[PDB]
Amino acid sequence: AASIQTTVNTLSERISSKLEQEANASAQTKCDIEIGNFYIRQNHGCNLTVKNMCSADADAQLDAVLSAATETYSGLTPEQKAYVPAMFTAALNIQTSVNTVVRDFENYVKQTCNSSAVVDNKLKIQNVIIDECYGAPGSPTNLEFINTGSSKGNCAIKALMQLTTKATTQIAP
Amino acid sequence: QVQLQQSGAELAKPGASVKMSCKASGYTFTRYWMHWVKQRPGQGLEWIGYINPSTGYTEYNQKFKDKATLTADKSSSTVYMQLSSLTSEDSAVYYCARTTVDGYDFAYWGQGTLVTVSAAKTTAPSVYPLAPGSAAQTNSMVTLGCLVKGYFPEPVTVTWNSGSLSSGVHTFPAVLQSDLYTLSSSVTVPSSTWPSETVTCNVAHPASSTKVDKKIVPR
Amino acid sequence: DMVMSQSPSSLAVSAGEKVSMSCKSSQTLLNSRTRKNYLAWYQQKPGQSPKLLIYWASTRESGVPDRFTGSGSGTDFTLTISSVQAEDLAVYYCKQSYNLWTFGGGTKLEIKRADAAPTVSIFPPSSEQLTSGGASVVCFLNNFYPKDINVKWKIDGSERAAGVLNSWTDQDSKDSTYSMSSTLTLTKDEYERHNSYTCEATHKTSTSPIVKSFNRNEC
Repeated sequence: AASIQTTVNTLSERISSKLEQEANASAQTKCDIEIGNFYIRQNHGCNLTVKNMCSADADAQLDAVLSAATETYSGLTPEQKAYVPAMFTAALNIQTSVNTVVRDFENYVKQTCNSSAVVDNKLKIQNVIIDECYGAPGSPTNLEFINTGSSKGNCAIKALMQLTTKATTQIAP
Repeated sequence: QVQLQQSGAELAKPGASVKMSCKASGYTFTRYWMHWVKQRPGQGLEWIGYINPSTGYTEYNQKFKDKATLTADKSSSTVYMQLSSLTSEDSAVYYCARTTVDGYDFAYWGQGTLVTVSAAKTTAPSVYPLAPGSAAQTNSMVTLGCLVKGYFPEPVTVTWNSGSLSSGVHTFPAVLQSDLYTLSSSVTVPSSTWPSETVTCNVAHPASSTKVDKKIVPR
Repeated sequence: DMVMSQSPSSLAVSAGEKVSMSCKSSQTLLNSRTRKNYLAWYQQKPGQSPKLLIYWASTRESGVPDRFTGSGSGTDFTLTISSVQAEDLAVYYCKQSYNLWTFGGGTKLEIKRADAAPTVSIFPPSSEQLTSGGASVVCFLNNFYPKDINVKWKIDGSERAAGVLNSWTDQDSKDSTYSMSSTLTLTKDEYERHNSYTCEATHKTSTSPIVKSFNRNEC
C-alpha cells in the first residue's frame, strides 16, 4: 500500500540522521562527489530528488547507512518482512531467510562498496541510475538520493535504493 | 591537542624530486580533509591541492596537476606530498592544513617544510662569538653577538641558552652571497648579568648535521 | 578562472587607529539559497604559519579578539581591525572556498611609530675566525625607525665599499622598530695591515652620524 512510502521516508530520515550523528555529516559540508544525472530507466511514477549530507569519513558513512537500513527493516512487521527476500533476489541475485537478510546485505555492501571499481573512482560528478520504479495512480512515489559525499558512501545508498524501488513493484497491481 | 608535524627541510638537485610528510595527531585522522599550500620567500600563499585521508580522493590546482601528488597512510595517520621535476621555481615552504568540520577552511597548520632546489652543495657554517671592544667602562647593559658564516641550504636555528634567554634578541635574516648564507644574532643584557652570567649561543644546521654551542667569553 | 584581488598591497597605521582592507573576487562567492559567502581571512605574522581569523565572510574563529571584523558579500569583502596593536603586524590574506580555493595577494600591515635612532655596537674579529684565516667586523644597529639607515665603513679613515653584507630584521612585534646588521669581511692579512675600524650610521634622526671604532692594538 502507501506504507511503502512511509518506510522509504523513515529510512531517508534515519539515514540523513545517523550520517549527521555517526559521521559529522551536514547539509553544509563540502562534497567530494556530487550527483549528476539521477534517473530511472523504467519510471512508472516516481519523483526523484537528491539531498546532500556530505562528510569526509567514508567508513563512518557506510556504517551509518547500513545501520539505518537495519533499524528500518527491523521496524517492519513479520508479515511485511517476508516480502523482502524476494526484493533482494530481484535486485541483487542473493538468497536469504527473513533473518539472514540483514547480514547478507551487509556482506554484499561491504564487498561491493570496497571494490577497486568503487573506491578508486576519482570522478567528481557521478550519475545515479536505477532501472525500475512504480507509483500508484493517485499518488506518485517520492524517492530521495542522499549524497554521502563519497564514491564508497553513495555505493551503499545506491544499493539501498535498488532494493527500495523493487518494493514499489508490489503496490502497483 | 591537535597537532601536525611536518618533515624537515630539504635540498634537492634541479630535475630531481622530493617527498614531504605531515604527521597528524589529536583528532580522528579520517574525519577531516588535508590541504597543502605553497609560499615562495617573500610572497603570498598559494593553494596546491587537497586529499581525503579516508578515501584517498584528491583534487589539485590546475597549475600543480603535474608537479604535486598527495597520498595518505591511515595506519600511520600521516599525509605525504611529493614534488617532481624540481626547478628553482619550486623553492619555497610547503604547509599542510587540516580543515574545519565542513571542510572548507583551514583550521590547523603545520610548521611548514622548506625545500631548496639547487645544484649547490651542502656546507657546514662556522659559528664565531662576538664580544665587546675592550673599554668595558661604558654605561649600563651590554650587547653581544654570534656570527654564523658560510653555510647552505638556508635552514638554521639560533637560540640563546637553549631558549631560556629570549628577551632583547634579534636574529638577522640570512643573506646569500656566492652560494653561501651568512646570518648573525644580537642579544642585550644588564651590565651586571655579564660576564657574571654565562651567555651561550646554540646554533643548529640540520642540512649538514652541524650542531654547535658557543659560550661568549670577554676580550 | 577565479581571481582574488586584495587592496591595498600594504598600509601603515599607528597603534590605536582603525584600518580596513579590501578583497574582491572575479566571481560571486555567495550562495543565493543558503545566503552563505564562501570566503575567509587568514593572518600570517612574520616567521609564522598562517592563522584562520574569519570564516564564512563574517564569522570570527574561536579565540579571535572582537576588534577584527569580517564584512561584505557577493564579490566585495572587507576586513577591519577596530584598534590595531603592535602584535597585529602581519600580512593578511583572503581566501575563497566557493569554486576550489584561492588566496589573494595579501595586504601587509605595517605599524607607524615614533622616530628613533639606532643603538650602534662594533665587534672585532673572533679569535677563532682569525686563526681560521679570516676576519669579519660586525656592526649592529639596534632598534631604530624609520627603516632607512646608511651604514658606512672606514678603515683608518678610508671608506671601504666592497666586502659588506647588510641585513634588516622584521619590524619588532613589541616596539615596532627595526634593527640591522652590517658585516665587513676581510682576510686576516688585510685586517692586520690596518689599525682603525669604523662604522658610520646615518639616520634621519640626526645629521651627525653615529660612530663606533676600535683598534687592533687595544684587545
